[PDB]
Formats: sequence, structure tokens, C-alpha cells
Amino acid sequence: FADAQRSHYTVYPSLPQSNKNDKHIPFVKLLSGKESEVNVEKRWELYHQLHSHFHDQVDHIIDNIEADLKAEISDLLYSETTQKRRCFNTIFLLGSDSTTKIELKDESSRYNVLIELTPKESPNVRMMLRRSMYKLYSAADAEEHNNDVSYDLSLVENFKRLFGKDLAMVFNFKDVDSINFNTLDNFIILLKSAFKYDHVKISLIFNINTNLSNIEKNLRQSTIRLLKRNYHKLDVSSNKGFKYGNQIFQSFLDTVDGKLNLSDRFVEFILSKMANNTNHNLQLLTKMLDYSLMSYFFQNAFSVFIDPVNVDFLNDDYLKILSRCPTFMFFVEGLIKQHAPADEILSLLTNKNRGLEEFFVEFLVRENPINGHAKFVARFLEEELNITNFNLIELYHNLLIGKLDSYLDRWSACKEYKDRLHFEPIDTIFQELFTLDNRSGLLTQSIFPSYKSNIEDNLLSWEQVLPSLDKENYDTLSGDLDKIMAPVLGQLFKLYREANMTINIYDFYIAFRETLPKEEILNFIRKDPSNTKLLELAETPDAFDKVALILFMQAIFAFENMGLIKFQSTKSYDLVEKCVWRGI
Amino acid sequence: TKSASSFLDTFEGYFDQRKIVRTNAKSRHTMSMAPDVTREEFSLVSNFFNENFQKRPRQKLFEIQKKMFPQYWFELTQGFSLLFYGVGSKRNFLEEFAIDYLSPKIAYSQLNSIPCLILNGYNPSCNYRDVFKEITDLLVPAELTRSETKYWGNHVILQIQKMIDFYKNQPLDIKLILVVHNLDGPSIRKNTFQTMLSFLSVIRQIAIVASTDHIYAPLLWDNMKAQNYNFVFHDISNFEPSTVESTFQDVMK
Amino acid sequence: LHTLKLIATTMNKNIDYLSPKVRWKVNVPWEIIKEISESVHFNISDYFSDIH
Amino acid sequence: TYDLSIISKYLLIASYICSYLEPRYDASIFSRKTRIIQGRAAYGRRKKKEVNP
Amino acid sequence: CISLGEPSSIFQKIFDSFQDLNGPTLQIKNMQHLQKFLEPYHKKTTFVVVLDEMDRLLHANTSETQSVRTILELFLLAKLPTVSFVLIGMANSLDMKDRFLSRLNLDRGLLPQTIVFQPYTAEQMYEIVIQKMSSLPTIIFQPMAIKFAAKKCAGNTGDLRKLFDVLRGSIEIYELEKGKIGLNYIAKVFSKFVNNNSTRTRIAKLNIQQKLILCTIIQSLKLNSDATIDESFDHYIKAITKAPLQRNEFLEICTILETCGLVSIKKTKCKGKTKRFVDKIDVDLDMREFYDEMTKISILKPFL
DNA sequence: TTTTACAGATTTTATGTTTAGATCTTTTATGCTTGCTTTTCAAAAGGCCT
DNA sequence: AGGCCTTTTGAAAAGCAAGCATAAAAGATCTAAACATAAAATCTGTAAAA
Repeated sequence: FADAQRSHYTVYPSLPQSNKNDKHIPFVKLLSGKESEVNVEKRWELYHQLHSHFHDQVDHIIDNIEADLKAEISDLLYSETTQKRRCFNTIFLLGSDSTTKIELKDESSRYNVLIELTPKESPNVRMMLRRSMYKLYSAADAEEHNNDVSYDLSLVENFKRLFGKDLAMVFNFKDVDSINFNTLDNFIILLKSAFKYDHVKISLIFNINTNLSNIEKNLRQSTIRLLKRNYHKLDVSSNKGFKYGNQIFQSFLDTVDGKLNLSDRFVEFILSKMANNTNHNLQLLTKMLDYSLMSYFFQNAFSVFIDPVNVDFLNDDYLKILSRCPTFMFFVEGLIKQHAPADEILSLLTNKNRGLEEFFVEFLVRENPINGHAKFVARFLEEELNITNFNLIELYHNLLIGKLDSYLDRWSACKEYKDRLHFEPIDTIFQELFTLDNRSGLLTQSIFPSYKSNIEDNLLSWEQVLPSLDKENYDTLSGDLDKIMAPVLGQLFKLYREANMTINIYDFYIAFRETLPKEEILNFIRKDPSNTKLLELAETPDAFDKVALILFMQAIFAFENMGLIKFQSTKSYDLVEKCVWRGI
Repeated sequence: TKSASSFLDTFEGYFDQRKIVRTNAKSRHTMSMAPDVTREEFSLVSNFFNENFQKRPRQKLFEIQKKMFPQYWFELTQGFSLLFYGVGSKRNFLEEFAIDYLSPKIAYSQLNSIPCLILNGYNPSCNYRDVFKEITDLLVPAELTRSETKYWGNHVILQIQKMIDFYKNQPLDIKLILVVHNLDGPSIRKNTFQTMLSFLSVIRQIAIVASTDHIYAPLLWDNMKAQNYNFVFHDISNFEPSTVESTFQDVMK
Repeated sequence: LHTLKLIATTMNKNIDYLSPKVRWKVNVPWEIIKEISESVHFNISDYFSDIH
Repeated sequence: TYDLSIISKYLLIASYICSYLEPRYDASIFSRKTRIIQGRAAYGRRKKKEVNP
Repeated sequence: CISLGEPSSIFQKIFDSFQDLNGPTLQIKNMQHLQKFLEPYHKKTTFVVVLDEMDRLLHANTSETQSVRTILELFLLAKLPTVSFVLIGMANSLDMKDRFLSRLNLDRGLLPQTIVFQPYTAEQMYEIVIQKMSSLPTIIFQPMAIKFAAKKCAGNTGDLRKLFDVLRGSIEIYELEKGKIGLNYIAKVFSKFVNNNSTRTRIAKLNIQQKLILCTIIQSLKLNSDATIDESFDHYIKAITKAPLQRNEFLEICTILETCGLVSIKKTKCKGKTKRFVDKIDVDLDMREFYDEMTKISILKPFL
């Protein structure tokens, strides 16, 4: 109708008043629909306890990097002078994204203002000056507890006699790699004349997200020699000095200490996806670990057994599920192959439910500390050895594999400690229902998918998305069409893939016209009982082409706004250009 | 047959099919010799073939992916945004998911319903100032004061930043479900709209349920946009005939 | 990379990225590309060997 | 040199390559896989141009 | 729809019905705030307004943005209770009728009826205006002259207000003697606007120096389209180089060709290389009758 | 008890300031066509060999 | 009497390069919308005097 013709129509969905059930949580009935409702409620509450215990530590680390950074910047912003006294202090914040709040100290009988500047707040030099002096007059006349001045450096000249305090303005350029440096060095030149006023103290703070050889290549050399008077650098990045990856991954183990385990493939996938992204890694760490936890409690019924009170709700289907673990198969093969007691394996094979039901609850008192010993290796490398360039994720990966000694000899600094820093752990039976893992490609398919490859796969093959049927063909309208005829927009792509770079739309139409059935669609087209217009065009002696051009032009103008087809030669639109290739 | 390509589609399929073809080997055939139709014959056979070619397999597919809905509600209520890419129209999926399923389940669980702001982003008349006008009466936030507004700044982006720092001291319940159809459409792929919709997804109290159509879509979002969205991607390609949106675009002869 | 002004394009005002008429170009010089190809250890000196 | 990722460094290198190389001479420098169908690769440039692009 | 200009003040002027206290604030946002005012508190009553000259409002915002948007917005007839709030449209001349779009043309409200109202047989119309009389006639207008007037008006579009200022002028030129005289006006205003293409062209020029210069502008068109008066004067000393003459004589004799109504000299962009203003030359009539005008002058034949 | 009448608040009108996006023109850039030429390969001409 | 295999080998496919065209970049010039200020008429709310 006409409601999908206007943008942003808000819609209130009306609702039935109540259904009076427990359907207030999304956790479905697992074990092919055999689970109890109280176990689903306990699973939801247990997942929320785990998720809250994780994120209450993640938030303290994330709100502690700001209390570390404000402590860092505000120490080399102050407590130092230069003998020239006609220079501005300059701090290059390397690798920093513009997300930090800066605090300026008391320093009484002197104002301290912070003038944040942006590539949107700087289209030329005069808007920078008007915004800077506007922020100066605002943060000077509102921090005092009346005339109108002009917003230029004259306010900086007579700031001493307008207010009575000395000025100390601290500039702050947010995306220094995104401003014009031609506007920025003009602003620095325009600021340089403020030196002669004896009550100012300009400080510049550059938030650079690239290296320093790309800022002093684009600036002019006189501005660079002015900036070489009192400059300091400061590396602000959460990959330098692995302290905040060794506090998010450390805190993830404090929630899963004994209840859950991590796989080998999972930690190497974490390391592969944390290394292909540098700007934000404290967020791509947490949104992989939480989505690993969310795909666990939604899938694994045995999560209800990670609390040692729910041990008595072992139904028959839990005993069916746990029995077909291959580590238990390895254990039972062990009980066969070393010695032969008959009537114990005959019990625990398929008959006795009580022995297997009480046997599994012994397997939860075990700890086998991977994450209980890895903190000892972390404390040994940080305190006793004083090496602060190690990664807890990669050390944990090698400790999980077992080649930890190679990673400890990667430094060649702890040769007398390769026995003290050694730990060879084994597997405990029934790990493979209690492990966070990725062997199905779930964290790949729904966090970092091959987007274009999935679109092209669904366009080309299309049988992995559309079903085939064997009963619903006679009550339908097209029963014999789903088996002999590919879907248009999925059939045209088979000709689009094996075409050239320049595709003539008439040849692209003829190749589509002779891959359709002729003697089927001329029978099919007369099926409709209601309308009468669709049958008279079948009484026309050129029905097949006039039904073929409709489907072809529909598929072409459907590909075009998807991105696979560029119509070159405007005012012709006859020779299209293939512009997406499969497999790339 | 009409392509002499040694390789097919990889990087060497790109390098191989980009050759140079002579003037006599070319086929300069205008599409005038295609048998012309009327507008109403197209309009008739189109709506016939939409719901009468693969109708029961597509309904079977929608019932297959319709038991996926509790995972979508779980991912929304745990903080993520959703992104539904795929072949075909994702329109009726989000009209049958967000209106029917989602907001009744959200409204019951925190105990009228939860307001659903649909946003037809395939319409090129999609300004962000009237869309943010439509957001600021479904939430009604505070106004921009004199100290918090700046010298000729953007009031929409500053208001969303003020809402972001307001909603860190609040209970975490969904207050709106923002349903964007064709998020990479011709008037919403631009930068300030995406800055708006990326700063809205920072708020936990609004669930973004987006959909894309173009294939080079993920390069609209850098390390700041793709971090404030924190999308989870779901290929729900269901081969829909996509006839709500094609009335907007040119169907010129 | 487009945000960090390292690859760049024809700056029409608020250009759409998803058009088949917007083409891209690098605007970093050779002297940093040699250091980059030294960092990942990529032999790029023999890619422009057939020009000088 | 730069605090970038591996794929971003290779994207910078590949964008540096394709915006200084002529588009016709890349199937002589990168095409390496065995054919199954009768095809010919790019021959490459005959004379090295010493204008230094 | 006069004092609107922008799509901003559509709804306040129709609000003098009960002269309410509300009207400025609640109404001008939304269609549901005018759906709030469609139900009638004071009985069924009636209030149908006729917004006049409605094509004048929708001619803004330069693509569709807030005017054509408003025409696809204010033709919704969605809810139909017992409420008399219809609005017939008063569209102007056919300037942007044949430009449409599918939102304007697909089943919402008062669209699919439009009629050309051209008054053919306006002779009977004049007969109705004169027979509906308050001042008895003796000698009526001759219907041969009435049909000649109705013939010589309705060829362009068929304006009736144009024809109403013709018979009035005919009896106004009748009163200047103190169908035989209701014809020289049209034979007067057709000839006055036309003047003479070639018969009076040289007649008014009578001067040869006011004749061959028009040929200089004719030769200054099929070499250059930026015909500067300098270029009209560099062509002048590429033709007569075979009492001096300065540029002032040329540019003041061009005022005669300006005064008659052939030539246009004003400042234009002057594209060229630099973009500052200079004088131009342009001619209007087609070179068919002027090429027959030179068939009598033996010196304007080699210059063609 | 209304109707006035000062105070203050909100509207009206009018012009100033900054940002974002359109049209049109000039100058360089890219692709198309036509004749000639230089590579790689695949059919083959023919000697070696079972 | 037969398969093979390496020098030689057409030869049709890549490469090259002047000649007109036409898209496309870059910028000049313009304009509309968001954004801000402000004085005077106008609305209105609280006592206003009868």
C-alpha cells in the first residue's frame, strides 16, 4: 500500500494482554525438546551471573585506562619550564583515537582552558580562531561565579586586564591526521604571535593516529623548528605494553575458573582476529568473548551442570548426550585395552544408568589449573623477572598447546627458570561438552563473515538456500517449476559469471532466453482463475519473448542496485560492465 | 561459449576477462530489437511471477528461518545490533520480525508496547533531521543548553552525544526498536547519517535492526563506525521478488 | 585507510563510497611505502624495476 | 614505520601498486596458476619506459 | 495562495471560522493535528475552503523537496467519517502538468480528473454577456466582426480575458472620432508589434549607413557567437577598407536599430577566457524575409 | 466582579553567519578505433626409437 | 611396422601508437538551509479599580 512510500513511519504494535507463561527469556527447549523449564530459568540466571561478573571487571579496566591516561598526560603537561620562555609546550599523543577527556589542574591566579578542535570545526583559519576565542571567553566568564568582545587574539592581549588572571590555554586537536595541515600550520603561525604578551602559556596537544613521519612531512619546516622547542611524545595505544589485554583476558578466566575451558582453535582465532585490527582491540576482545559465551549457554544444555547444586537433575537424555563424547570413548577403550573386568564395562556401556549418573559428578571436583597457574607465570614475568612485553593470550595459547618452553625461550632471559615456569597439564574426561570452541565456524559466520563471498555463493549455487520438495506440487501454482527452472536473478548470475567484462545486454538477454523452458511456460502461463489479462498475451504468437523480457529486465534492474552491474554510456544504457567477480 | 576465458572467477578470473576485444569481434546490438512491451504487461506479469514461481519454497524458507527469532532477540538484548544481508528483499522479514515477534517479547519481559520506528532507507527522501525529530518525541530528551551547544555546531550530533552520556546512569531496557530498511540506500549511505545511526547504537536502550542491499556495504564503516554499531551479521538471503523498492528506482525503457 | 587519508579519492563533497563512478588513489609517497614493504618484508623494489 | 595491521599494510601496498601500474600489465606479473582451458597470459611491456611513473 | 511563497503558512489563514484561541501552535506540525481539527464540535455544520491559485505555491524547492512533497502530502483522503472537509484544487496554466511521478498518480484522494476549459464558440458567450443587459442596445455588434474577433484570438491557447480587452478597445477607438472600425486595432496591434520585416526595415533605415551595418551583424554571427561591438566594428574595417568614422557613430547608430526593436545590446557574462562584462549583439527575426528585403538595394546584395 | 492596565513573555520580522550541496565551464584524462608488429604457443614437419 | 620428442614453426593473439570523442576532475560562482541575534508589536496573566 501507500505506507511504504513515506520515510520513517513509526508504528505502535498492539499486543495481546497476556498469555500467562514463562516465555520471558529467549532460551529454547534444548535436547530436541526434552529439557525442564526450571533448568532453562536456572541457565538464564547463571548466564546472567557470569556475564555480570565479567562485565563488572571489563568496565573497571576500561574506566581505569582513563584514570591512567589523565594521570599520564597531566604530568608532562605541567611541572617543567623552558629557558627560552617564548615557546609553546607540545605533546604528540601517538596512536590515540580522539576519545579522551583532559583534566587541567588548579594552579590558582591562572585560568586553564581546553580548546578541543576537530576537522569539522576547522574549515579554515578564521573559524578556528573564532571557535577558540569563543571557547576561551566562555570558559573564562563562566568560571568566575560584561561587554562583548571580538573573537580574535586581542582578547588574549587584554585577558590580563579584562579578568585579572594569567592565561594558560591548552589546545587539543582531535584528529590531527584528518585536519588540513595547511590550515594547522597557519593556525600555529597565527598562535605564535601570542608569545609577546607575558601572561599567556600556550600548550599544544596533538592526537595522532599515525606515525610522526607523516606529520612532519606535511607541515612546513619553520613550524617544525618552532615545534622542536619543547616537544614530548607519548605512545597512547592499548597494544603497546600489553597491560590491558592482560587484564581483559585475565578477567575472563576469573569467570570461567574451573567451570568452562577454552579450546586451542578458539584462542588462536582470538589471536588472529585481534592482530588484524589495531585501533580498537579492547572492544574486539570483549565482543568475541561475550559472543562465545552467548553461543554456549544458548547451545549447551550441560551449562546447567556448571553449578554444583544442579547435579541431581540428570535425566535420561543427558545420559544419552554425555555418553557419546569421544573422550569418554577413549576412556572406555582404555578400560577395555589395559585390563579386562567384564561386568563393570558391561554396566557402564549401555545398561547401568546409576553408575554413569554418579560417575560424572566426581568429574567436577577436579580443577587442573591452566588459568590458575597462568597467573603465576604472569606474576613471575612481571615482578620477579621484570619483563613487561609479554602477551597473556599468546602465552596462554602456547600453554594450552604445550609448546610453552619455546615461548619462554623466545626472550632468552629466563634460562635458569624454564623448570620454575614449566607446567605440563593433561585433559580431564568430559572436556568436550564444557569447552568454549569454534569448530562449526559460528564466530566467523556472524561476527566477521565473508560478506561478498556469501552473497555470490547464494547467487550462484542457490540450492543451499532454496529447498526441494516432493509433496507440495499440485495444491500450489508452480510445482514443476522449482525443479526444472532456476530462479530468475539466480539464473542470470550463472551467465553473468562466465561473461566478459563488457556485456552486451541484448546478448545477455538472448543467453537468458534460451536457458528457459519453452514448451512448459506456454502451458504454465494459463493457470490463473481470477484474472483474464494473463491468458490473452498467451494467445499472442510471441508470448515467450514478451514474458522473457519482463523477467530479464526485472533481474537486470534488480542486480543494478545490488552493485554487480554498472551501466556505462549514459543516455544509451545498453552495454553493461561487469564490476564484481566471485571469489574476491 | 561467448566468453573465451581460460580462468573463471578469482583474481586471475578478474585479470583474464578484462582483455581487449577488436572492433569486428564486438557485438554492437541495441536493445531496441528486444521485443518491446507496455508498462501494464510488465506490471501484470511481474506481480504474477512474484508470488507464483517459487512461493511455497520461499514460505518454507521463511518458516525455516522463523525459528531463529529467539537468537535475534537474545543478541539484541545483550547489546549487539543486527545486520541482515542477503539476496532479495529483507523488508517483510523485518516487518514480520520487529513488529510481530520482537516488541511483544520485549514488553512482557520487563514487567503499551515498545515503540517501533521503521525507517524506509530505500527512499531517497530520507533526511536525518526529521528522522531525529521522530526520535526526539518517542524518547523526548532534554534540550541543548547554551554551554553544551557550541559555535555553529551540529545540534543533532551534540544532542545524541548528550543522550549517550545521559543513558549511562539508567536501567537497561529497550525503549525503541529502530528498523532500518536498506541501510546502504541512496540517501542514508552518506556520512552524517551514518554518524547519527552509529552514535544511536551506542545507547543500550535502543535496538538497531538494520538491513543492507549493496555488495560493497561494509566499507561504509571504519574502526569507529563498526565499533559503535557492534553488528552481528546474519545471511537471511531468501530470494524475494523485491517489488516494494523497485517502484522508487527508474524502470525506464 | 580512507579515513586516515592514506588512500583517497575524487573528493566530491560528501561522496558516496558505493558508486561505480567513484575511483580511489593513494596519497602516501614512495619513501614510506619502502619502509612499509621493509616491515612486512615485501619485495617491492623489483616491482618498479622495469621502469628505471 | 606505521602502527597498522597486516592487511592494512598490504592494502596500502596493493593500492600503491595499482595506482602506478598500467592496468593492462598485471596478468604478466601476478597470474601464476595452472590453466585447464586454452588461454594466453599477458605478454608484458616490450620496452621499459624510463620516464619513471 | 498568495501570501505563502514557501510551504509555511498554508493553514493559519483558513482558521478564521470561530476565531479560536488555538491555531498558531498545535496545528502547524502534522496531519494528525489537523485530523484532530477535522471532527466538528459545533454540529456537523460545513466548512469547505477553496485555496485559489494553488499552482503558485507548489513552484518552490527546485526538485520536489517541500512543495511537490506538499502536493503529494495534502491530497490524502484516508479517513472518511461524517466530516465535510473536502478541498477542490485550483491549478493554473499548463506549465508543469505533464511532469508527474508515481506518488502523485497512484490512488490517493482527488487526482484523476482534469478538463481543458477552452471557450470555443465565444461568439455566443459575448451574446450572453450583452443579452444579460441593464442598458438597452440599438445597434448591436456585427456578428461577422464578432466571429472575426473569435477567430483571431483562439489560436494561441484560447484566452478569453485576452478577447475581453479587444472589443472594449474597439468601442474605445470608436469614441476617438469625436464591422468597419473594430478591425484596425488587431490589424493595428498585429502590425504594430510586427511593424514591417523588410518593407519598413530599409524604409526606417532610409540611410545606407543605417542599412549595411545590419549586414555587418549578420556577418558577425556565422564566425563568432560572442559578437562584441568591437567584433561588430572589426568587421566594419574589414568591409569598408577599399571624413573619418569613429566608434561613437557606430554605437549610436546601433541605438536606432535598438529603438526600432531588432537588436539587443546589454552586458552578458562574456565567457571567452576572462569573465567580466562587455557589450553584445543579437538579432531576433529569421533570415527569410530580410533576405528578400535586400532584393531592391544593389549595394546590400554583395554583402548578403 | 469585569474591565483596565504595567510587567513580562512569547511572536513577528528582518538581517547576519556558517555549513552543505547544486549548476556550469574549462582543462586534463581515459577509452574507442585502425593499421602495423612482436611475442608465445600448439599443430606439425620430421628424426629417434620398440 | 609403430609412438615419441625435440628443432622448427605459422599464426592468431597481445602490444603499440597517432586521431577524434567524451567522460570526468577541479574550481568558480551561487544559493538554500541551519543557525543566532534583536527590537518592536502583540499575547497574556495578576492585580487593576468599579
